[PDB]
Amino acid sequence: VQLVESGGGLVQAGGSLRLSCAASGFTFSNYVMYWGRQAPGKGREWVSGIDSDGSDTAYASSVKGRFTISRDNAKNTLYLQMNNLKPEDTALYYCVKSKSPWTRSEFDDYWGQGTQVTVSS
Amino acid sequence: ALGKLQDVVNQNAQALNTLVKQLSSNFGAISSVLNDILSRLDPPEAEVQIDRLITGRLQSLQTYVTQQLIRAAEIRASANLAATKMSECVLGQSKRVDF
Amino acid sequence: ALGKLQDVVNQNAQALNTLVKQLSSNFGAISSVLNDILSRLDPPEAEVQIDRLITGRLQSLQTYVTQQLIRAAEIRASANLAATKMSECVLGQSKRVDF
Amino acid sequence: TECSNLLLQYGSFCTQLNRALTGIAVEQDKNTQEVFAQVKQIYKTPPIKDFGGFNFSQILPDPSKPSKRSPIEDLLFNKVTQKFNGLTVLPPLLTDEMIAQYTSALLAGTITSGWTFGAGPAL
Amino acid sequence: AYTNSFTRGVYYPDKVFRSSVLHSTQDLFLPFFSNVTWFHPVLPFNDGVYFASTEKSNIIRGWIFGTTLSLLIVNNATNVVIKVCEFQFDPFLCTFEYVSFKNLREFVFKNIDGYFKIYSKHTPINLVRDLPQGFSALEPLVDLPIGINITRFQTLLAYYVGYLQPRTFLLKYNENGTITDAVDCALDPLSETKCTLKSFTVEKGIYQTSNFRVQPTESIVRFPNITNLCPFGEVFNATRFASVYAWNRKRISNCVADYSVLYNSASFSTFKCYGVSPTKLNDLCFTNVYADSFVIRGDEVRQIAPGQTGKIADYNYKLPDDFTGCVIAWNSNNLDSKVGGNYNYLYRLFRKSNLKPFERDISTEIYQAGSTPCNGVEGFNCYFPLQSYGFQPTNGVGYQPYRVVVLSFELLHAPATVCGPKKSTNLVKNKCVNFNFNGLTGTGVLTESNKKFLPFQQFGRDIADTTDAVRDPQTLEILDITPCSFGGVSVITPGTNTSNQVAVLYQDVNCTEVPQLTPTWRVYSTGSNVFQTRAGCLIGAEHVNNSYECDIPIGAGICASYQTQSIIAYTMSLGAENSVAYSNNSIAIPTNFTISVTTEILPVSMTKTSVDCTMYICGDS
Amino acid sequence: GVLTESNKKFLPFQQFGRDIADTTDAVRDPQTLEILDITPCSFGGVSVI
Amino acid sequence: GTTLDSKTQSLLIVNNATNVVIKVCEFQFCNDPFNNCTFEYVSKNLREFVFKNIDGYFKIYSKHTPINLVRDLPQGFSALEPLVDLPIGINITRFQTLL
Repeated sequence: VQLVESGGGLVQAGGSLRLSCAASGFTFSNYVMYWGRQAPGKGREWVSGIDSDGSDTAYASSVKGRFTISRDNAKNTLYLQMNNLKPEDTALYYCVKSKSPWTRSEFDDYWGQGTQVTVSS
Repeated sequence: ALGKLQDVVNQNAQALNTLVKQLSSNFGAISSVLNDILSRLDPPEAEVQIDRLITGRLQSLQTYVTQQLIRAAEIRASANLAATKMSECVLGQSKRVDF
Repeated sequence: ALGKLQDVVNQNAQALNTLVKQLSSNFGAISSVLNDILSRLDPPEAEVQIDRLITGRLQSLQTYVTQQLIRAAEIRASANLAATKMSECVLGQSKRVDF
Repeated sequence: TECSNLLLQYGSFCTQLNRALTGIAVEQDKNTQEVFAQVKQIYKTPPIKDFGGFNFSQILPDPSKPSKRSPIEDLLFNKVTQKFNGLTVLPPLLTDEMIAQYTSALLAGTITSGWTFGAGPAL
Repeated sequence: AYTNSFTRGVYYPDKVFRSSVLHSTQDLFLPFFSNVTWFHPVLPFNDGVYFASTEKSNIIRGWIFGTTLSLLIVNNATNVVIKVCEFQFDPFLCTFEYVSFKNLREFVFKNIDGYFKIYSKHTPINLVRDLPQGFSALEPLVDLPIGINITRFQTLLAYYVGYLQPRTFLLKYNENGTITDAVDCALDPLSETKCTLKSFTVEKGIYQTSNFRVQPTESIVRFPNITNLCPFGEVFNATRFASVYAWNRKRISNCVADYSVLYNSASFSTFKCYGVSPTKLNDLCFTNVYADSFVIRGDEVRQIAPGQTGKIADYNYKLPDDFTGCVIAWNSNNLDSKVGGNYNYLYRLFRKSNLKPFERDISTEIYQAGSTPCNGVEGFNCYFPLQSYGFQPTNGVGYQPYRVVVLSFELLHAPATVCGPKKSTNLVKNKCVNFNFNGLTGTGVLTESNKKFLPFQQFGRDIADTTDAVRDPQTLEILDITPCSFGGVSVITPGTNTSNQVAVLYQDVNCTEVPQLTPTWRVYSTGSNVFQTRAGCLIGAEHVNNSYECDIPIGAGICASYQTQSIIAYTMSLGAENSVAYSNNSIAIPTNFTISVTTEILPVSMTKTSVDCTMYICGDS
Repeated sequence: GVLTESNKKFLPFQQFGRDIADTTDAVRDPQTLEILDITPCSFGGVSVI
Repeated sequence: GTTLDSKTQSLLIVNNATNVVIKVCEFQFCNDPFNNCTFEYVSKNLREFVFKNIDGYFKIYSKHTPINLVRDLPQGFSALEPLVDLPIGINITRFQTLL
């Protein structure tokens, strides 16, 4: 299966960034993709989840009320719009394939390329 | 003495109590209650469980209907014979031996 | 006056129509068009949809055949009664009251 | 409701089954009508049971009992002896009192007019 | 203003030809006999609109649709312009630009799936101040798939506005292919009967049309009045987790358990709920919850799951194939690892056999690997039953310590001390309500009981293995569950050739439990024409005290006929009375006779059919 | 199936007809603007005497 | 318990001083009786009890009835309700009673 993520960069407080990744080797409409970040040298975390349809969205308690999650099934793209961004969010962000379809349990069998996100003033 | 009427009543009692008792089988799912499936899963897989209960209960109801339809023919033959007996023994004197 | 002859045609036509209508039900699958599932889905996934349609269609054919077998028995009983009425009312004079 | 929508995708099996059971239930009244409604009228016996020594008292209806039944029909009724999940029991079109009335009429016809009423006017 | 749209708004459902057929279409149409608005103004666009306007000098030009008053359709002297643009609209008189009382115009506007459909029809009229009486179909005119959302509209300029609602119609396609008539299937019982037998004529008789179920008036939740939150933090935000071969089992009870606290906590790298969907735990109730806590490398975390195989699954800690709960694992590299390699965490690696599920082993006897008895000899041919860990944060991430908890609970039909956050409601009885006790969702009528439960039983059960008796989780009273009253709906109809009147039979109900298009349906719901029989509630027939031959059979010795005209309900009569003048010396003899020819009709044969297996099931595939 | 001419008159907006069992019987050709009947490709049983 | 010593865990039920004590501490028992722990629910009359070992559970069914008879189990029938299911997580192969 092939995953390359797009987006990320130096972001100041209140800033926005868009992350996208395609899935090939399977149509990707059925599977659910989560957003995962690991601060360097620390544990991995679950940032947000999307339902297979797109109707149901879940977020970590940390990012509730601040982040916007959206994905497009037709060109196989998952997006993340982030608001109230801060140096607190600095981490490497992963879009993952959850290996399974039409289910809401949150964990990933696979891990994508990831993005280097640097947050500074 | 009244074996036939009681047998008909009893064959109606069972095969119907059997149908009711068949409403509580898993047929391969987690539970025999639709709500127990409904109150415990998201539709993408509560659908699979409900589908298995649907197939099981559909086979059960179809089998019951078929058995009832067959028993109906037996009762109908008996009722036609009873009407013939009424017309020929009650409304006349028969010359049929042992009828 | 001719309800007894008409209802046989009505029931048989209705049963054939229902058997045809069941060809247009997805039976809990993606769709009822075999060429479409074979067209939009790969062999491993299309096989399960085809198999579910096969089960539903086979069950519908089975229920039609069973209902025809049950109805044919009643028609045969009526044919036997009609043959008896012919042999005992037309080819002879009957003494059986109300026959 | 999810089960109902899934069921709607299995064609019209449910309609077929409901129709089949309805046909059975309607046949169960045709059977009784054919067996018992063999006579146009409802004959009544004379008040005094002077039939030349034949005492039909054990088969004729009894005015005293509230069901107007004969003793043998009483024994037949005695010797022969609910929760709902979509199940229903329809009531028979002809009540047991009406079956008793039909049987009384046939018995009165046989006793008073021979087999003459089975082919025409009671004689 | 208002008016009555007798029979309008019928449009060809699709571009498909049909002949001499009576179709059944479920789609958005305008219900017949509907109160619709009369105009000589901003108007909403709910799902569809029936626009009908009477004019002679074209005092109207077109329409404006949209939400943020958007597309313009107009008709000037000769041609018409269609386009969606950002205009300088109170109007008075780009993606696409399709610029192309005697006279009456009916228009149907629908935008479904983003496709905008217009249906139209014109007809001559010599009438005033009233909707004409008649039937006419609205052909499609042009389909424009703009793909924009619309909420309200307003015309460009008398007229009428009607709105389309989800309805099913019996349409009548003639030999020429034009809809000359239709049936509003929900208007009245007679129309529903005409729907069941797909014809506009219904012969005399009794017909079963639908099923009638009393509906839940309200919703009731009864949950325990306990308040203290379950000490989930003490399990998770604890001090340290025990070595896996001695996994601590800590029970949770008598506490309201919010699970959104675990969901919002975004430090969990694997949260997969096995026996239940995670998003429904906050409404369920649980008997008891066991939290099994221990530390395992990320590669070997996969061993902790129902129905799997592995060293930790067989020798240390086994989750059964029918496990009920959720498995939580997260990284704790910072708090569960030493610099030089921590070995405080240990596991069992040299055992004589496997373990049954939820079995802890603290055996301390030397394991044997050779064929000789160990006799306390450590070294060759005899291993120590345990194995050690190497914990340095400098390895691959698969080797880091993971505090893993299994929130195992029995979801049995039991006292269920644990529950989720759900607000109990007052208990109402004797009414069909959608109740909820401890997660036992269902609907029915709850009444007091004369039963006695054992002091540990939680609820009764019927022969069908369905709940029919419960004890209140807050007051310990036995409640009786009876399913809400229901039955079949039968229409007592004299033939349509005779009259349009109908009577309604409700099967197996009491005439009080019966309370529907009100202007038509409700008339057959009240009044002094409601009769209760042994077959159920009969509505629409008069219970006369005479008796006649059975004309339409109701049941239990009741027949209903159309007499004077109205419908009567009578206890059927078997036949005329008689008393043959029997005597010991009196005989009667015929003096004449009759030759009467009668008829008997007997079915003999039926059509011979033959259906192909492959052609019917698979066809050409 | 097999396509032949017919004489049924479609309404101008109508594109293809059906039967009492809602199965394709007629189609209105796109370019020639005619009405065509569609009939099942012949099938039968084979009996040996 | 499996071994009745400090090596393996050993459930213990006692009625003394108007109080029942249920430890899982692997106590040291002498061969004629009359450490690490897990839990302590420290709280003729024919007594009847049922014990069994389920996953992590030890079920204690019980029933008490007034009797006046000696030398055997009495006749009659009486059902044994449950009283508790102790959440004990041990493997058991043998046991012993206490007077």
